Amino acid sequence: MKMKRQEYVNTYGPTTGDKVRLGDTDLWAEVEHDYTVYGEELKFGAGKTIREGMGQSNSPDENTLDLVITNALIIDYTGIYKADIGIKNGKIHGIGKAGNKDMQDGVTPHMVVGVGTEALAGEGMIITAGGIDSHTHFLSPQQFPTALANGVTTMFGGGTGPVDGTNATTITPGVWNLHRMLRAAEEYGMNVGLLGKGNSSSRAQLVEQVKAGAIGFKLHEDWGTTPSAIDHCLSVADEYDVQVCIHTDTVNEAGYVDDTLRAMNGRAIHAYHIEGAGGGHSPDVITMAGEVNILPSSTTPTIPYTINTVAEHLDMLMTCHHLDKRIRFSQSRIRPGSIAAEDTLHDMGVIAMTSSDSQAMGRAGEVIPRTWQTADKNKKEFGRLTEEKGDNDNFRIKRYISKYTINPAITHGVSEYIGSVEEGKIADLVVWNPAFFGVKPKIIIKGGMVVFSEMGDSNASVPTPQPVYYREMFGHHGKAKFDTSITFVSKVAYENGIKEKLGLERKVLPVKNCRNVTKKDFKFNNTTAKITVNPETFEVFVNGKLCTSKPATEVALASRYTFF
Amino acid sequence: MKMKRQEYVNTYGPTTGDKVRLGDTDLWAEVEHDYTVYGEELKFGAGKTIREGMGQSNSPDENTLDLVITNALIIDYTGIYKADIGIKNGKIHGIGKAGNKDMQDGVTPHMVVGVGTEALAGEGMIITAGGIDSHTHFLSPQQFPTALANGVTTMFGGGTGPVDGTNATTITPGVWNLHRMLRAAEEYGMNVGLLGKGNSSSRAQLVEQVKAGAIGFKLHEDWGTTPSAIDHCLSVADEYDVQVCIHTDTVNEAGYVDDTLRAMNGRAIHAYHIEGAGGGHSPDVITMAGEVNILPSSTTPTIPYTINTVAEHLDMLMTCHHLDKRIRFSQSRIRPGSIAAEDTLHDMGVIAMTSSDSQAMGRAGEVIPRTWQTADKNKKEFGRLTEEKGDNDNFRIKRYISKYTINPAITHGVSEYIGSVEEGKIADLVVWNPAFFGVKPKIIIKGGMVVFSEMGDSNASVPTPQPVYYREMFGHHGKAKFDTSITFVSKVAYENGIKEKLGLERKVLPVKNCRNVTKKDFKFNNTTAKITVNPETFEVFVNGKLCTSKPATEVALASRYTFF
Amino acid sequence: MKLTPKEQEKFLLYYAGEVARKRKEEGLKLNQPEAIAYISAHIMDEARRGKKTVAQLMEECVHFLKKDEVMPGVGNMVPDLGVEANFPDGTKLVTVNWPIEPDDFKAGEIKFASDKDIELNAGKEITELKVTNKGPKSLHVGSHFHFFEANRALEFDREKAYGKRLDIPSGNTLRIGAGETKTVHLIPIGGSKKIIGMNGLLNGIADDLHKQKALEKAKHHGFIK
Amino acid sequence: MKLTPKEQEKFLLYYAGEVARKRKEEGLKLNQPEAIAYISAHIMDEARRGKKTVAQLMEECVHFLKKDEVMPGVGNMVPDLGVEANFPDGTKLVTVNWPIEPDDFKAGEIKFASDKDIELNAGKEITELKVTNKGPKSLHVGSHFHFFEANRALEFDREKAYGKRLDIPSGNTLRIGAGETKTVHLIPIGGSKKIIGMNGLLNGIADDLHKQKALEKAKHHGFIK
Ligand SMILES: [Fe+3]
Ligand SMILES: [Fe+3]
Ligand SMILES: [Fe+3]
Ligand SMILES: [Fe+3]
Repeated sequence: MKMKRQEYVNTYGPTTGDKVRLGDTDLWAEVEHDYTVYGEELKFGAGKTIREGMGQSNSPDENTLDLVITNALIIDYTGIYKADIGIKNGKIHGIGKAGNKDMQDGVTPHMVVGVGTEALAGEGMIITAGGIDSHTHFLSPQQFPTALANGVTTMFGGGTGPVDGTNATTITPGVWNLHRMLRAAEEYGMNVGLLGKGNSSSRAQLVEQVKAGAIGFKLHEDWGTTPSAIDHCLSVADEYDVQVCIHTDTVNEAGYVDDTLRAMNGRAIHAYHIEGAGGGHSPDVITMAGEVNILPSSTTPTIPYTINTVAEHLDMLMTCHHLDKRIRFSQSRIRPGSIAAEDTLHDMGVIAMTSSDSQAMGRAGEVIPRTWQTADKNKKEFGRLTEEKGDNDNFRIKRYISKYTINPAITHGVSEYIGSVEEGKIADLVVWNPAFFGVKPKIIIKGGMVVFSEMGDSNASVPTPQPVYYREMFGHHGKAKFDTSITFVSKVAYENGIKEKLGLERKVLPVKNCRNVTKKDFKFNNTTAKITVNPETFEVFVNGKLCTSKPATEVALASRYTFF
Repeated sequence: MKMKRQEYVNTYGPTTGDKVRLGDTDLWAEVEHDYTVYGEELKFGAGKTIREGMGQSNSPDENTLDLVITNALIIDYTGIYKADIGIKNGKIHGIGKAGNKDMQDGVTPHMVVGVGTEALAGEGMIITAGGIDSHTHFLSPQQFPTALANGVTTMFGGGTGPVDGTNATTITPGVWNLHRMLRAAEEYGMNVGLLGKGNSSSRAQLVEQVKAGAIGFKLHEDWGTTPSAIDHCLSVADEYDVQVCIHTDTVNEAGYVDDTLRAMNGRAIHAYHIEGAGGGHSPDVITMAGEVNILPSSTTPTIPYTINTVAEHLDMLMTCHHLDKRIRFSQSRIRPGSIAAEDTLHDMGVIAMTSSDSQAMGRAGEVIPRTWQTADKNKKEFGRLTEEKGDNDNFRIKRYISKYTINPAITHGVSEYIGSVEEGKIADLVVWNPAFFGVKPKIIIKGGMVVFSEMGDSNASVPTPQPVYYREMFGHHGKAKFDTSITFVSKVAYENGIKEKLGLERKVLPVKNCRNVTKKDFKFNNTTAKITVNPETFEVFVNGKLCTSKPATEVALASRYTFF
Repeated sequence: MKLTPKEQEKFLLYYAGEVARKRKEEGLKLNQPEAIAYISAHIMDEARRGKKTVAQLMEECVHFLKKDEVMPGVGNMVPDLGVEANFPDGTKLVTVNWPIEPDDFKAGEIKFASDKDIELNAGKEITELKVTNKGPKSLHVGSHFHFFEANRALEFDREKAYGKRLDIPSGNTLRIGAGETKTVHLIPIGGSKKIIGMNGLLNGIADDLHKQKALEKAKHHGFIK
Repeated sequence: MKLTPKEQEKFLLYYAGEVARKRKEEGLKLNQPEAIAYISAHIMDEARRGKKTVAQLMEECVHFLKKDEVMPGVGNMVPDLGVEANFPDGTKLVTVNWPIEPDDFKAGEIKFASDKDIELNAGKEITELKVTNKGPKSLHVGSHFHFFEANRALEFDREKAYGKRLDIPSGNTLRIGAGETKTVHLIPIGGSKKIIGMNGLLNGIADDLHKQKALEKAKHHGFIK
């Protein structure tokens, strides 16, 4: 039978060739393929498809899904397509066409909808992987609800709490502090991984930390990021397959940027706030982004570049670092050049990740909105990418989504477990309404269970009445949180029973394959170039061509969605 | 650099668009795709690619392959393509481009060739999955080397040994006999699964057998295949998720074919020797093949149809069933019609599997040659399939390979473990030289180890000197055979610790998803039709059109390859 | 006071409404949360006054905020609003459809590939069948229900509906009112046609072999008269 | 509405601001939390109007509340204020230095024992040294960094800086601009002088015995030209 295009789209969501506007941005996602058979689409409800002996099987099957996300529009580095998503044992069991082969054509064999299957209507929704925030300062446990409310399911970084060390650096230093924090982690719904103090010119002190459970090390100038420290830290990381994150020597005390790069010696390293406002060698830290071994990320305050970015920083730097009021400027000439270039470098795929720097020169619940605001800003300034095929922004979308999903996962050695919408991976997914894409998520799924979601009046006759606000769900509570949350550790710690020894009830998984991840290993952000900074004008150059952008007067995914 | 096409093919094997003749048949396999990057192909040897810090990585990786099969031409239902195959932990770890990402472009991320990788040159070789023979009479342990020497790695059926019951039926009856055989199985390299006596009109006796380890039941007329037996057997099989195999009531004592079909009641059943010379309702058993619930197989003696097929049977039936010399004929008029139709039904995808009936009206080391002889015969008589796209027989090849690989695996509930060349499956593979494809294999890999291969003089300076004959390899010996071989059991037996209880050291895996496999579930052999037999002429009809074939005067993969 | 957790929620909603009111008075175009809170507070106010019915309020609140009183796209973002409030007769749910007047801007806008219709159940053979609901009550039949097993109140040639389902969009239902006669379009069931359950008239593959048994069970159970 | 936990916080801050406004209108002198909330709400209001820059607001809010508008000591208690608000270009941090005008009352005041200077690093022998930053970029050197191991861009008699650090307050740094020449005052490192790390030129006790080895490593690594 012939169904009107508008009626099909209302009932099942968009199909092949349809374009979806991402929020209030000028970014258009085109459905590349639809895995359904027209007339066999699954719909849940009274008199609908998913019913006993019809869409729901009566035939027992070893692949009976625990949950079915019907008619989802997947947005992932793997593609922008329409498919049913099947969850089983807290993992993505299958992606394709779910249902009952007894009564339906074209059913994906391992996507059986049966008696034990729960239904979630994804028709007209965008499904993406849970975001990974690789620059968390564990300052406040109140960051976690803020993060989840912005589609972030995993947080790497460090801290002890509201102390000067943490306030400045992502560092949980020493054995005792690492054990304490890993045990504190039990409370939360968020997946965690802790970094220890990499700022050491002695082996023993570094080794103790990896064995204590650290997923890596943070080298930060507050503890002195000297060439000796850089070499010693990377040497231990290489031995123990853990990642190193760096905040470089801003004041060029022990050397210039090239001296730091030399100390690294082509070894894998995660360069935080690569632009340099968040910290690092002045005025040339951005030059590191061109290097193959450097895995660079950006922090939220400098992305996107706005008319208030520079003004906000010339004071935000004074509250964080606690500077004298006698200090006025240098940052007023250095900063515009690198902040502007940074946005273009993101569009070029030179900067591979976006991070927060949460309550330590950056915002916790801003990674996702700010990534899409930058994507939108560039599209608006530079136009549609030349890389695009058709009337869509699919390539740009894939480049930007990778910044907060897959690329942080690759960097930290968790890409086999999380990071993307792929069969076999843990079911850490986010459901979005297209009108609110990138700004306000609907449902947060972690380990196949809903852990956090937008919810209305608790007394109310339906879940829709006002006030609708973000609340913790069943997957975030009781002993179910131990089933849905992961505490990542080093292989040494994992293999030596850290879980049992610390009495951790959460899922404990090791980080693996950190040492041999180069720029070539990333998804849609593999660009290497000769990045140079004029020491007089502070202008940034990519292979001799001025790299810049104009500041935004207004951004997407902001004013229309927020009260304050 | 520009390499001459002949030189490329000599060095690395065929690439995209090249056609390979399968043995001495008229079947042509076209390379659909090549997963390599020209200039980055892996070659093993002195001064070659796979060397320290070059093609072989010096960077540790969690995905370092245990074995690499370089430049293989995969022939599987999944496709006919060129790729490197990576084995790790006795499973197919990856398929694509293997090597070192440190020095090479386009390397599949989970296909790392490193210090711990062994090399196997597949350049110019055909790699297929190990065959599954679902009609084994466990008569003689000497069938196993014969089977392996013909590319068969898994054998389902039954027996006790050279006793009348086994001589006739694939049945290991009762608890004691099942336990004895499962313990005897420890000796071999072959994967096994045993069927018990399904011929019962009492529940208890059937249940005991599934709980004793049986992978299913064989209903055989020698123990009376009555409608009561058919119903009782299927009822228990449905309860316990096990397969039922059937040899129908030849003499139509309790009813005709339609009475048997009625007793089955649309339940999943494996119909052995569907043609009927091997046994079953005379003259209409072949009519069952049209039914959706019927999973039909053929036995080797009737495939392909030759000028000596009928003559051989009119006596081979008398030695097997031990008949009086007073009995001359009926089989002389009935048999030509069904034997001829059977070959065409295979080409049409109506008969989904090929089996042996080993030493009980069929040959152990003939499943594979006879399947390809039939494929060749039909191609020669009926020409290239209309289904084909391009100057190749890819569709026919895929239809025929599925008969002895994937389709028996689907039928018996082992498709998740074995049956095809797919990532995640157990590494049960066969290496073939194209000139000997389907007739004489080179190497037999089981669970990632070489278990059987063609080998020359044991004293000899190289492995090539004469006499070259089939011999057992390291994977078939010691405690390594327990690591490479599987004894399949029912879920009930598996879950109740049959392994520990019987002290089995072999890999014990349960058969699952047998009850809901219909014709629709098969690969390239899903054809359903209205099959009718004229009770006067014995001619076979498919939807009213005479289904037939001419007898072969000579077959491929025979006279050129064998001494006797 | 004995403030319940639901009362604590309503205070925040009401305060948000009061902030939104202030901003509108300042002449600012309201955003998505401001618009929702502004309308919610009005509903909460009228409910307390206990002079208007739920029916009255549902009607009164359509386009309560006009397109120029809100930011672009706000109306389309909020197609419906729901607010529970205490009335003299207890807590009742006030449901407003189109509380904010829409404009030309649409966030999350879907642009079709083509305006051409979608051919559902393509290539399946259609069977036209006359059905009459001889029963005293109206009934609906779903897209994937085995038509042959429908309520015995329905009068049709059941033999012709064996192994078939309605050629209607997946999830939709066809209504046959009490006494109503309709021409239905049936298509054969997908997959293996392994019909298990519903009225248990078949419980197996819908082949020719099972048909006589199925027709006899249908007659015996009163589906076939 | 989809209210985030951070939006729920801001409602409380804004309401506190509204209560403070009411109390100021009553003529009451605002206390510490009232004063902070009063200024915060103003910033939140101006940000929503989206007509002022962060730069404008930072300037506008200095002495937003005057000494007589607040209780004594309030200004001194709040030397700086920070409030994040959504602007048309997104959430930005408004940082105000001296938002409340101080009065001569000081809660938690520190009264010095003497006005006389504190002699830091007392009794240590001072070494005057001429240093030139021959590099293209300016650099700073900390109080406890081993001067001998400073950026190779710095040109000075390194032998004279062996086993020494800057005679500056602990935690302070000395700036040497690109091209700038300065006279630095060096004092010998405290404790055992066990210098481990930095540029690894020494990695041991800074004694006479280690000196030649250290000078050779410095020359080899390019610190000594
Ligand atoms: Fe930092
Ligand atoms: Fe930081
Ligand atoms: Fe038989
Ligand atoms: Fe047999």
